[PDB]
Amino acid sequence: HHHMADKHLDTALVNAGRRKKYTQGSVNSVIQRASSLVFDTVEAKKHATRNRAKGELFYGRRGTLTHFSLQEAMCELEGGAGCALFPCGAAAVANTILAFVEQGDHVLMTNTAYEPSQDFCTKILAKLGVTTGWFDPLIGADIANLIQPNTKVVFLESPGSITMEVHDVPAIVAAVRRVAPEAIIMIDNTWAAGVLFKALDFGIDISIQAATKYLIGHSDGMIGTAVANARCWEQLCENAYLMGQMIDADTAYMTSRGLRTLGVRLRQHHESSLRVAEWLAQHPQVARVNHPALPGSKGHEFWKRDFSGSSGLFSFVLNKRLTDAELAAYLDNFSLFSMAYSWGGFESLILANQPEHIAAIRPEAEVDFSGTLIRLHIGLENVDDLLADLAAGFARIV
Amino acid sequence: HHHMADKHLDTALVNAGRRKKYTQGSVNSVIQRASSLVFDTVEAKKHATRNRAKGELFYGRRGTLTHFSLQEAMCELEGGAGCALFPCGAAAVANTILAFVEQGDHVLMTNTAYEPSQDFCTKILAKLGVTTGWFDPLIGADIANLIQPNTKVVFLESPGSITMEVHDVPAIVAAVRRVAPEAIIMIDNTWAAGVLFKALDFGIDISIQAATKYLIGHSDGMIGTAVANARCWEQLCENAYLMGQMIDADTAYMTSRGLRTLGVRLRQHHESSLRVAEWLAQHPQVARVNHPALPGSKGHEFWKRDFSGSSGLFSFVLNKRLTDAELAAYLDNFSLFSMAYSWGGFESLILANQPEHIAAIRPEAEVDFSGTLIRLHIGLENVDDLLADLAAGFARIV
Amino acid sequence: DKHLDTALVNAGRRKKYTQGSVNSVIQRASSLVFDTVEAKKHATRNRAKGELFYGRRGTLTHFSLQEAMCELEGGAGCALFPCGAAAVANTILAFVEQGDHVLMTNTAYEPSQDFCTKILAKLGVTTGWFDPLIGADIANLIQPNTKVVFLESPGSITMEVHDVPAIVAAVRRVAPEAIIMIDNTWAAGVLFKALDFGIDISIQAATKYLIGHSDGMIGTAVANARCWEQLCENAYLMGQMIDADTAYMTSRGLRTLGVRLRQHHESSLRVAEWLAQHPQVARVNHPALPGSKGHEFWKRDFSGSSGLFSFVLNKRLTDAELAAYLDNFSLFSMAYSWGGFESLILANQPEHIAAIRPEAEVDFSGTLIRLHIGLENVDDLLADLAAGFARIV
Amino acid sequence: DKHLDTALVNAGRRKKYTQGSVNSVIQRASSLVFDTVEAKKHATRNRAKGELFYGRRGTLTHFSLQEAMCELEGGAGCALFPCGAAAVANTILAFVEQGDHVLMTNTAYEPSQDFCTKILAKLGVTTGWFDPLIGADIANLIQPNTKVVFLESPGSITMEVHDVPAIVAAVRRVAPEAIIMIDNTWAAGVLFKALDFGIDISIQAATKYLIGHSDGMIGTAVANARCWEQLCENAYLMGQMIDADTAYMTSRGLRTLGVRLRQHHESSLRVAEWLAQHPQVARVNHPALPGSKGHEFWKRDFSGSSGLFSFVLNKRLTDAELAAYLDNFSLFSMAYSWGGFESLILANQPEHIAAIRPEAEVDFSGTLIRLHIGLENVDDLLADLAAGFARIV
Ligand SMILES: *Cc1c(COP(=O)(O)O)cnc(C)c1O
Ligand SMILES: *Cc1c(COP(=O)(O)O)cnc(C)c1O
Ligand SMILES: *Cc1c(COP(=O)(O)O)cnc(C)c1O
Ligand SMILES: *Cc1c(COP(=O)(O)O)cnc(C)c1O
Ligand SMILES: [Cl-]
Ligand SMILES: [Cl-]
Ligand SMILES: [Cl-]
Ligand SMILES: [Cl-]
Ligand SMILES: [Cl-]
Ligand SMILES: [Cl-]
Ligand SMILES: [Cl-]
Ligand SMILES: [Cl-]
Ligand SMILES: [Mg+2]
Ligand SMILES: [Mg+2]
Ligand SMILES: [Mg+2]
Ligand SMILES: [Mg+2]
Repeated sequence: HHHMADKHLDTALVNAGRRKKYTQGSVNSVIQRASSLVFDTVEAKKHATRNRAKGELFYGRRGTLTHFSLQEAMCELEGGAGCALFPCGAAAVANTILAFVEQGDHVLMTNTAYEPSQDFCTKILAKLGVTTGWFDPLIGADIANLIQPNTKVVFLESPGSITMEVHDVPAIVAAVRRVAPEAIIMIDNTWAAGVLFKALDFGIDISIQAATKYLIGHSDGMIGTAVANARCWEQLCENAYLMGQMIDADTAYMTSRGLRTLGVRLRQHHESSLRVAEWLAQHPQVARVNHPALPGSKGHEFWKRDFSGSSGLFSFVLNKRLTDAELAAYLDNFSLFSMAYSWGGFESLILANQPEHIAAIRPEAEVDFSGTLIRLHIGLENVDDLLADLAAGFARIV
Repeated sequence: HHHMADKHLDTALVNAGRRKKYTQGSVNSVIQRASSLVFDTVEAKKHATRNRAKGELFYGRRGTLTHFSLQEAMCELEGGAGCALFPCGAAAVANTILAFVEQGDHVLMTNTAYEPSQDFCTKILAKLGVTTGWFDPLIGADIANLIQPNTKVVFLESPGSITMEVHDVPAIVAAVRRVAPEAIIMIDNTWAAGVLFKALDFGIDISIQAATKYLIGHSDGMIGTAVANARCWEQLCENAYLMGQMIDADTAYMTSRGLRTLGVRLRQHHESSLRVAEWLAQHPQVARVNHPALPGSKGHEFWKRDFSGSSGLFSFVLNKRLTDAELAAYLDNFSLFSMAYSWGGFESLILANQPEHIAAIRPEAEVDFSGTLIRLHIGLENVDDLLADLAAGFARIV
Repeated sequence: DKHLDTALVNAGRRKKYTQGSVNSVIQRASSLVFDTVEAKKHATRNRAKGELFYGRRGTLTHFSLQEAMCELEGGAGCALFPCGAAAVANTILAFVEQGDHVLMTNTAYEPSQDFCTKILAKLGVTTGWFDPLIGADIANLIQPNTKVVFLESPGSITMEVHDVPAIVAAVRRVAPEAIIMIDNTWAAGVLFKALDFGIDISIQAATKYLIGHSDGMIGTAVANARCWEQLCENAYLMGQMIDADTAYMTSRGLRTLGVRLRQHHESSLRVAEWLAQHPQVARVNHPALPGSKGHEFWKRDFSGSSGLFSFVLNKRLTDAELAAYLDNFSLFSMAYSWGGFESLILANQPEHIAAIRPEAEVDFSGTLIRLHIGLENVDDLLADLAAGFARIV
Repeated sequence: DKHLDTALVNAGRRKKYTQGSVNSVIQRASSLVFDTVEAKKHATRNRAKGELFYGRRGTLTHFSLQEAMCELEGGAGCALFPCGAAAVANTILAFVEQGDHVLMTNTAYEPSQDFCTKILAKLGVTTGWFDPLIGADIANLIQPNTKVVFLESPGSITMEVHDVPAIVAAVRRVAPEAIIMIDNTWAAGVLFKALDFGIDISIQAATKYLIGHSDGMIGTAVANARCWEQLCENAYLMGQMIDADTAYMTSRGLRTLGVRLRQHHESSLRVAEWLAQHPQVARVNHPALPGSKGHEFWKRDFSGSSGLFSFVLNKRLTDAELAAYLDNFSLFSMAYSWGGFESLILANQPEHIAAIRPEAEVDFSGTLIRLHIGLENVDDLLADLAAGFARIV
């Protein structure tokens, strides 16, 4: 809930979810693959039915021991009453929002939300009678003026996608609660991996992650999670279940397994990405660095107050708009950074966007820069090698 | 499309989807686990973007080589233009219907639809402005009188869940097309495993399966599929994608692998379940047998005309309503049949329902029986042992 | 057994291992955690008796497979290995010492021979060979230092079926303490009940029919009570184990082994009968085909056939003819291994067979074609074979 | 190397194996399909050189791991095994024949000793032992038939660090053709660059730090150019391989090996320093701790430490005291193995150590506690240890 992580977080990451009933003697939970779950007697079936959302084996779509172990781990780490599981982050966002809306409702979403989240609202929700309005990520307490009589969901994403703006969550939450005390406040907390920003301790109701990113941590598994408080858990659980949302047991196991190294990984991503950001900030070919941990970045003071650390994803703006030829010369010839979507793994990644491309995914807003934007994921490689790779890139476009 | 399977179906099941680009030298496709997919150059990224729904590697949520292989296999076997993948059958049903509706639309669903499919309509669609009407499975050509000006989707399930009624699909499709030529006709084709009833050859637009059942075939993996014709594919693909629907690469691999034994498995399930059904039909403690392949069962003549075989799931009605004590004595003491939900695996399963329980999931209808209903899945055990197990059960309740 | 299909579906599936699912859980582990010193003492005492102790001894997943294999093949224990070749090499090694002698059928799988001639020989263990139809005359080849008699029925590639009752009885008359072993992969351990015939250890490349899908490798060795502890402890000293996931997939393969084998039998016998009438075929080696070597023993001693067999062409094909033949099949694929759902094809020149037939000569001079008959439509497979014949006629 | 972290992230990741993903594909196979006779001939010629041929030689997934291991440990080839004990047993077996002699450190992992005394001995291969600090004096133990010198640094349990340069130089003076091998598991193959010191083969239980999560078992042996072909072919004749999925998980473990090891080093040295000041501790065996046996060689020859070490209590605990101590830890768990994210604890009575110290005597009489220091908060681990001390004070 503040700038210092729990003195026990690393111990919690190692131990979360690892109860004997799930591990059965191994260090990690067993992998129980199942659709059918067998009842020995009618009485056992009746008991399982009553407890089918409470961790008694009932049916594979409700979960096996492997899912229960992960759910317990996520609830412990994010401080929630329940954790719903999904095939990926985009499914978690879409189905968590859908669980709390109906015809006539209004959603208020940050204009820096991940593009698939925006597209779910404009292309799916709208045709189902749910409207979406937008807010600047630094709106703070002034979000109160945007809350409508039918506003049901306020959707935060801090830091923002691509441009990395950090919300003032305490100011936003206080303003929402003044006007609409029972609104459902949700956050896409993927960048913090759910642990660098303790969303539920700030009065957010549901913390959603693309567990694909830092929880899996190796670029090889896709999964979404949504951890809800006690007020919102049953509605989330049952409405996600009605949409058939689940993850396979093996990916659940790999997510639990990813948690165990999340501390050592995040500490490296923080150290390395802050070093790269500080270097870029001094570079003559860089106009702006968007890194939550870097002084001067948008919302940095809220990151410093409200987060316990940084991950490895950030962006910067070049001192000019690259031509198509320069973009190819720059991006095609990196040695260590690879061009790909996603982030959160062990490898460093790079992508580029022109300002007007970002403006097109900033609803009701324009961008305040004119140079080409570069988004970096800083992996686990030696930082001096990453710096040399970036320096060679600068020399190709100077 | 008729009573004789393709003389090449077993060869197709062995070979479907197994192209060198996916197998890379092994018999089976490779398992490619990925969120990030790497582009060597800007030009490669642009090409992948253009082809991101056409089998070029782009992003893990669109698929890896493993998904592409399964999609090709399903399109070949079910005769479709594309195959969308989902975390389970219930997600396939919910998201395929959702892909084709918006506020003000009407869905017309068989009253024997799988209960989660009904619950999606009444508990999710209704609050989003989409209404649902119901029809008796033997309505045939008279469904024309139920089509409303706003009817957009007609949802079939043949045989029906639990009670096993077989639709007259040719009569239903012809009537729908007379009134509403551009309606979206969908079927839950899980019982036929997509191959015993060639839905798209009958003018159905989308064939949905709980691939969990016979395609996986071993009770240990959950996955949904939806194979669409060319008219409906792009809308299904893009709207499922906006809801984040996908399956993990490993389950995709296991589904492809399940296809390879689907022929030998189904032939055994057919032989054994028909033998058990014929025996039950002669039994003094049995009032009715609901097996599509058994003469006298509801819609049997449509099964014989339109299907190329049977799977192993069916039900029967006892000569009396069991008391709770009798239900326990019966179900708790089977040696080979196990009590569990799901079906389609190698093991035989048993469940029971009282008539009023079934009536509660027959919208706008009553049931026409008063005895306890028993649903059997006939697995791969020796049929004479299964018969002995059923006979011992009868002796416990006589 | 009128109950084999029921046994295949249920073998190894006990609540201790399944924990509510149909299949065993997959327990991945090196470390296995003891709650207390008392618990560790109990696990130590029972570390080879199915109590969790250490990943190399097994997890719940391995125990479930071991129980399944012991039930199906009628043994006291089942050792697990990374592949069939490891099972053969380490099972033999477990029972020999310097100065011992091994008697092995000359139709044994080539890697099994190479283990004997290239590993055992440098460790002071000699190997002699016998014709697969030797029957009771094997007693004349038994030496005072012969410790192991190694059978393989049907034989590799050429498919000769031993007279196991005659061999066993002769061995027991002369060297009752000998360890009799069989590579029982072709029968999947279930079409020939090796331990019921007085064989001590039944070894399989579970890679083949038990896995059943060409996508996993694993060896098994099921031993009677007399030989189990020596097999288990010596294999363990060599570090032999299989991973938990492959153990799970082997248990899972058992569940369809009946339906698969019945189709392999039906389809392969049809193909063999057709080949046996074909003008371009010189000989068919199928145990289930009347006239094949040892067929009378197959009919008496086996409960069915699998899908692997071979035939001899009318000529020793040149490289050019072999390419025209093999390169252009549509359904049969060129690969090693067998036992899966796909049909496969492999050629062996008769001279290369002679080279893996120690102290024997082959009685054929044409190219030998080994077929694995998979789950494709049999008429399509026959058409593929016919098109191949037309490319070489 | 100032580039080790970059190498760990990138090793083995070539487009041929990754096919567009970040990690290698998982190719599960026994059968590998040849399109043509020409293709099969090329695969046969190159069946040990990274062309797809047969599942036992490897698939793309194995090849990627093999390239990663060869890059990281600087070798010509890497053989893969079902576990570390199989790697040790089969790597030694690959280079000995009847009449040969093995010289092994008396601090070797107990299964490695048992392989020598219970397997090799019955095959005509003898084994002698040496103290881990023998240094150049090992030349006096080398016999005309000594074929293998087997090192393990730090030693198992007691953590003594060899003077590898002195041992190697002495061996090369007297028996230049000898095969020098090391079990390099504690260093994860990367904190001690064995092949750069003139050792021929670096063996690991990749189960430990390479997998890194206590959930998979695998052995590796990386050989120089002189020894690779003999290791590769003899291991293959014993059927030694690992499954493709475990190979994938080992490659995947490499990616976090740097961040993991740095934390294991930092945390374990802090714990060791605290124990070294503690009134209830008699001795601390941590290579990175000044005063530990061979520490000067660790400081000179290693680039860091992992998280496994041990200490000796002031007394030989009774069963009752040992239960009060071990049963009630909250974070350290009782288990065998190590190298994962969890902290583990294991006790050894000094007499049981003497029994696995051939031709030596232990110089301590208290109970030895071996700790694996995992990724938990170090202050929590210290508190857990302190509570344990209070239960036995
Ligand atoms: C990547 C991303 C997602 C989407 O998750 P997927 O697993 O790729 O579907 C959701 N939220 C944020 C912030 C993301 O960066
Ligand atoms: C089982 C069932 C489903 C649901 O599939 P899941 O994989 O269990 O989510 C859908 N349709 C039918 C006909 C079913 O029987
Ligand atoms: C295939 C084969 C083996 C070896 O099996 P692998 O797992 O491939 O090493 C052993 N015995 C027989 C009869 C075989 O055909
Ligand atoms: C653990 C151990 C081994 C054996 O590894 P396994 O994979 O468990 O068989 C080998 N060497 C050392 C040093 C070990 O600690
Ligand atoms: Cl409100
Ligand atoms: Cl992205
Ligand atoms: Cl219309
Ligand atoms: Cl069900
Ligand atoms: Cl072969
Ligand atoms: Cl060939
Ligand atoms: Cl250990
Ligand atoms: Cl202990
Ligand atoms: Mg805009
Ligand atoms: Mg009703
Ligand atoms: Mg010969
Ligand atoms: Mg001693």
